[PDB]
Amino acid sequence: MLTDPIADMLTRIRNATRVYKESTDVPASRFKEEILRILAREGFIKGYERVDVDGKPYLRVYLKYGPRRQGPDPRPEQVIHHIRRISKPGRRVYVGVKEIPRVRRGLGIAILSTSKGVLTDREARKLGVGGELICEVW
Amino acid sequence: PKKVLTGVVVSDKMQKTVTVLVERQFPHPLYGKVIKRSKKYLAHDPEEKYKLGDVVEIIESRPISKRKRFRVLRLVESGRMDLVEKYLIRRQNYQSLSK
Amino acid sequence: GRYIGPVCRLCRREGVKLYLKGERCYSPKCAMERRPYPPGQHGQKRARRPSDYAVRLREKQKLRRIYGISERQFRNLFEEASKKKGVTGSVFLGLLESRLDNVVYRLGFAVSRRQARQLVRHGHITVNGRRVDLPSYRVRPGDEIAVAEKSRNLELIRQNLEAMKGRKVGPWLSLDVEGMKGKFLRLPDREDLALPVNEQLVIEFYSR
Amino acid sequence: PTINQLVRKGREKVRKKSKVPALKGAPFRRGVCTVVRTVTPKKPNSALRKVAKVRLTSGYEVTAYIPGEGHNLQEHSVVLIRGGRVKDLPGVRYHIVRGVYDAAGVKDRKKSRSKYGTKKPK
Amino acid sequence: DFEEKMILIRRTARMQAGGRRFRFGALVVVGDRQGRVGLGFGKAPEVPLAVQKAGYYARRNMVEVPLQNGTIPHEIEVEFGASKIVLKPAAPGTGVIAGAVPRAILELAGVTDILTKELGSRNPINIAYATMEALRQLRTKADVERLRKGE
RNA sequence: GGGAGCAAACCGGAUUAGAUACCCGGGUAGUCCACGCCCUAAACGAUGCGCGCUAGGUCUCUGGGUCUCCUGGGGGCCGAAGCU
RNA sequence: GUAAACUCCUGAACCCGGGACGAAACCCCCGAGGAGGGGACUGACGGUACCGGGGUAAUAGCGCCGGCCAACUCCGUGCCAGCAGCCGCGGUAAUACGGAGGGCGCGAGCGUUACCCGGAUUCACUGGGCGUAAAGGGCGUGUAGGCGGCCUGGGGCGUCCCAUGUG
Ligand SMILES: [Mg+2]
Ligand SMILES: [Mg+2]
Ligand SMILES: [Mg+2]
Ligand SMILES: [Mg+2]
Ligand SMILES: [Mg+2]
Ligand SMILES: [Mg+2]
Ligand SMILES: [Mg+2]
Ligand SMILES: [Mg+2]
Ligand SMILES: [Mg+2]
Ligand SMILES: [Mg+2]
Ligand SMILES: [Mg+2]
Ligand SMILES: [Mg+2]
Ligand SMILES: [Mg+2]
Ligand SMILES: [Mg+2]
Ligand SMILES: [Mg+2]
Ligand SMILES: [Mg+2]
Ligand SMILES: [Mg+2]
Ligand SMILES: [Mg+2]
Ligand SMILES: [Mg+2]
Ligand SMILES: [Mg+2]
Ligand SMILES: [Mg+2]
Ligand SMILES: [Mg+2]
Ligand SMILES: [Mg+2]
Ligand SMILES: [Mg+2]
Ligand SMILES: [Mg+2]
Ligand SMILES: [Mg+2]
Ligand SMILES: [Mg+2]
Ligand SMILES: [Mg+2]
Ligand SMILES: [Mg+2]
Ligand SMILES: [Mg+2]
Ligand SMILES: [Mg+2]
Ligand SMILES: [Mg+2]
Ligand SMILES: [Mg+2]
Ligand SMILES: [Mg+2]
Ligand SMILES: [Mg+2]
Ligand SMILES: [Mg+2]
Ligand SMILES: [Mg+2]
Ligand SMILES: [Mg+2]
Ligand SMILES: [Mg+2]
Ligand SMILES: [Mg+2]
Ligand SMILES: [Mg+2]
Ligand SMILES: [Mg+2]
Ligand SMILES: [Mg+2]
Ligand SMILES: [Mg+2]
Ligand SMILES: [Mg+2]
Ligand SMILES: [Mg+2]
Ligand SMILES: [Mg+2]
Ligand SMILES: [Mg+2]
Ligand SMILES: [Mg+2]
Ligand SMILES: [Mg+2]
Ligand SMILES: [Mg+2]
Ligand SMILES: [Mg+2]
Ligand SMILES: [Mg+2]
Ligand SMILES: [Mg+2]
Ligand SMILES: [Mg+2]
Ligand SMILES: [Mg+2]
Ligand SMILES: [Mg+2]
Ligand SMILES: [Mg+2]
Ligand SMILES: [Mg+2]
Ligand SMILES: [Mg+2]
Ligand SMILES: [Mg+2]
Ligand SMILES: [Mg+2]
Ligand SMILES: [Mg+2]
Ligand SMILES: [Mg+2]
Ligand SMILES: [Mg+2]
Ligand SMILES: [Mg+2]
Ligand SMILES: [Mg+2]
Ligand SMILES: [Mg+2]
Ligand SMILES: [Mg+2]
Ligand SMILES: [Mg+2]
Ligand SMILES: [Mg+2]
Ligand SMILES: [Mg+2]
Ligand SMILES: [Mg+2]
Ligand SMILES: [Mg+2]
Ligand SMILES: [Mg+2]
Ligand SMILES: [Mg+2]
Ligand SMILES: [Mg+2]
Ligand SMILES: [Mg+2]
Ligand SMILES: [Mg+2]
Ligand SMILES: [Mg+2]
Ligand SMILES: [Mg+2]
Ligand SMILES: [Mg+2]
Ligand SMILES: [Zn+2]
Repeated sequence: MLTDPIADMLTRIRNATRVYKESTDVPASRFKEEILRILAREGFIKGYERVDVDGKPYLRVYLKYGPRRQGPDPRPEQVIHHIRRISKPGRRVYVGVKEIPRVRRGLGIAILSTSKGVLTDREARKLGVGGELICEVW
Repeated sequence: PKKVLTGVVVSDKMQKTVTVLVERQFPHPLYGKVIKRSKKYLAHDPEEKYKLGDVVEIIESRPISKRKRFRVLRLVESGRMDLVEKYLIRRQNYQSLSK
Repeated sequence: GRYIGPVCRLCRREGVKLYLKGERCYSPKCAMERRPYPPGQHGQKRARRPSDYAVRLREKQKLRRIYGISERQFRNLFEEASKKKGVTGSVFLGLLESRLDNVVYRLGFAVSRRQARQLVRHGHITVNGRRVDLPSYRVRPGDEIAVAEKSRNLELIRQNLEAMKGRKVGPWLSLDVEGMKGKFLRLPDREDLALPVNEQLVIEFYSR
Repeated sequence: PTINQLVRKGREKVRKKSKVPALKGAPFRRGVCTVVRTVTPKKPNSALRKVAKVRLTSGYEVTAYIPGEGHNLQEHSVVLIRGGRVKDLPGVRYHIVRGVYDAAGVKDRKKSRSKYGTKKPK
Repeated sequence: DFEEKMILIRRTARMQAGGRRFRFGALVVVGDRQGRVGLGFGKAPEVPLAVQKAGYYARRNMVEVPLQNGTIPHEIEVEFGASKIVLKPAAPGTGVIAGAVPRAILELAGVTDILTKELGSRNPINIAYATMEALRQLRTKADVERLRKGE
């Protein structure tokens, strides 16, 4: 049945990028997209587009990565260092404005659904609002 | 303003009185997760109108009796025995405890 | 009370010329130029590898000893330094330097910060005309640290002025030996003081 | 433990017990000697330790160590009980306070006089 | 050229008929006090020698550190398997609030204002390795938008 | 109820300083059946259940597809990344 | 150990003189007993604070000194005497007992006992774990409760924002 589709995708992404996949799919969701479009517009992923796998609608997320590395283990640095679901289904997380998370001294993003829409930490404080802290990435 | 809340009637036995069960949601003050608790109020029904399974609004009101400090503001719907189910079965289980 | 006990024994602890005497400390010794080693029968044996504690400790030992101040009044200032919004490290020192018993020393009316305290408690000083005998007095900017009227004619007062003649004085300060007064201009910046202590260690030590 | 579990069962508090039932949480307690005597210590050591059993105002009855060399406690010496286990002797939960009541101070001692009720000698 | 300060010097020991023979560990930190920093554990049948070895092994393994006014680009949590350490940026006038081991690192690293804490284990040798691995993953704004550029 | 073999307890032989044991000769509940209780265990993978995600190589069981291979569901071993 | 002695300087204490702020209103006259104005009495602390004058170098104590924890030597002692918060020290060579010399840390205080929070991230929401370290229920069926896929629409409880009362 899969409990939380959201943290699932963030995991698909995570498990994928640790092996340096070109891109990996994920079930279709209007709300799931906003997370991606924001994740791309902020430059964590190259982008995405709907697909179809045996009738099943999906969303191909094209992964971004750093350059090769010198010395032992030429492991290319990661773009998405750390994605992590915050507001979990078993324990909702709703935040006002005057305490919205500040991820890694600005060097990080922090998504959060809101009464206006899916916005980031900085973009949310723009309009000055708050809502379910979807997750943090950096 | 006179406090008001809705709840399911779940007792028609008393004369000119009914029992309303009302839920309220609120986050755990240390564990966040939103949680639900409930309470039963004794509503004054002078017209013996409202019956079992009714969802109704009640209002903080003049003390009618020892436990009655509310009145049935207005009905909301009839078919709601599904809730009366969960409440009764809850009381069913108590049997399977005390030894 | 101050270290009423021997003074030159303290310098011999950090292996540093702690200036706290006067004429003598510029002679051939703050007691130093003949005994560059710690007191006691030991000391002049192979010194011990000081622990992180040993150091950070004794760094704080200097800064305090330098102003001949009590641990009580001392840490009260450091803590207060922590309260006000700014670089606690340096801020401390400025507050530490705003001491009246110390301003009179910086203004050179007094040979040492100790002689300065005596002159001060003895009321020989005054701020903005009004008399003051509280060596702890927090000296405000624009305050006139003048020598008391009946005090001017004293010999010891003159001699310390006969040495402050021409020779410059703190950049945050103005002498005026003619009027025998002075002036607290502004709270010193880090550099304007040249204390032998790294103020960062002193903060560290205040965490235990 | 899932958050729901925490919402239910909840995390248990700690709660600790008092190594010293001097009772009333009193910092001290007057008592009266009843058996002053010497006792051998535990495993790794050996020496004849000077202890004294004492009936408290608390209706109790307890052994208490007597610190320092030599003393003057008899079968009825009233004396102030301090509290502080002696690791060497089994069942000793309290030190006796030198310098108070029939608890005479330590003679001749010059260092650490405070901890043994010794006056400043000329 | 750089700077030297040993973290610890232990005397391990192996068994063998007739008796036990020893050795000596030596963990040393090195840095220019401005950006260059390196740590090296060295072990030799003799102390001075072992310290010396730690010297070489130290000056060997190095790492540039993105200081910034004296603090750090951003707080980080790094679990070196068993031990865990957390560094956090701090406004000037603070100081080096850290344990002994991670202090000698950051101090000989130009760093001056930083908050730390050790969790999980607390074994020096491991807290050490944990601190190095910690510093490595520090990324500057330039470092960030460089990768996040993708151009 | 049934009881061939085996076999705690029990008896004898031997061993040993002793030998309520290991070995040997005997031997009764029990082991089996019907019905009713008991409800424990190293009831061990010492690994709660479900769902998705993250290289492969090889052995084996079982099913489908014209089949030196592809496609499901089990039982193993070695091992990416990773975890420890 | 510049420590003292010694030379010089200043002058807590003690003495002399002056000496309050705290107190303007009730009250009295003009005007109306009003608004406005003017006038008078009242101080327990207190001969106190503070001011001016004269004026003597004039109490230091406690904890610690093996590691943590930092400040070392001599002697006496000999698993005795004793220390002790933990690890431990002493069985005739103790920087761990006691005294001394010296030293460190505080200073009119210094230590001790008790109790609370800390450290303890050691009940872990922040922020912990369960193959062998303590920890998966012997296995199932299922009640309440907890949780829940993709698209559209209504309501707007949770959630978010503004304003205001309250705090
Ligand atoms: Mg997670
Ligand atoms: Mg009634
Ligand atoms: Mg009635
Ligand atoms: Mg019963
Ligand atoms: Mg003193
Ligand atoms: Mg600021
Ligand atoms: Mg208990
Ligand atoms: Mg004690
Ligand atoms: Mg008394
Ligand atoms: Mg006395
Ligand atoms: Mg790893
Ligand atoms: Mg039979
Ligand atoms: Mg039978
Ligand atoms: Mg047989
Ligand atoms: Mg047999
Ligand atoms: Mg028989
Ligand atoms: Mg026998
Ligand atoms: Mg037998
Ligand atoms: Mg027999
Ligand atoms: Mg028998
Ligand atoms: Mg037999
Ligand atoms: Mg045998
Ligand atoms: Mg038989
Ligand atoms: Mg039986
Ligand atoms: Mg049978
Ligand atoms: Mg059978
Ligand atoms: Mg049968
Ligand atoms: Mg039965
Ligand atoms: Mg059974
Ligand atoms: Mg098994
Ligand atoms: Mg399993
Ligand atoms: Mg098939
Ligand atoms: Mg073939
Ligand atoms: Mg297949
Ligand atoms: Mg099978
Ligand atoms: Mg398989
Ligand atoms: Mg002198
Ligand atoms: Mg002296
Ligand atoms: Mg003279
Ligand atoms: Mg005079
Ligand atoms: Mg008079
Ligand atoms: Mg008056
Ligand atoms: Mg008056
Ligand atoms: Mg008045
Ligand atoms: Mg009139
Ligand atoms: Mg007027
Ligand atoms: Mg008057
Ligand atoms: Mg008058
Ligand atoms: Mg008067
Ligand atoms: Mg009075
Ligand atoms: Mg006078
Ligand atoms: Mg005179
Ligand atoms: Mg005088
Ligand atoms: Mg004198
Ligand atoms: Mg004194
Ligand atoms: Mg004292
Ligand atoms: Mg102490
Ligand atoms: Mg000692
Ligand atoms: Mg001798
Ligand atoms: Mg001697
Ligand atoms: Mg002698
Ligand atoms: Mg003994
Ligand atoms: Mg002692
Ligand atoms: Mg021994
Ligand atoms: Mg000796
Ligand atoms: Mg000791
Ligand atoms: Mg003596
Ligand atoms: Mg001494
Ligand atoms: Mg002190
Ligand atoms: Mg104390
Ligand atoms: Mg206590
Ligand atoms: Mg505690
Ligand atoms: Mg624990
Ligand atoms: Mg505990
Ligand atoms: Mg237990
Ligand atoms: Mg176990
Ligand atoms: Mg199991
Ligand atoms: Mg189960
Ligand atoms: Mg069971
Ligand atoms: Mg809707
Ligand atoms: Mg709300
Ligand atoms: Mg408000
Ligand atoms: Zn000197």
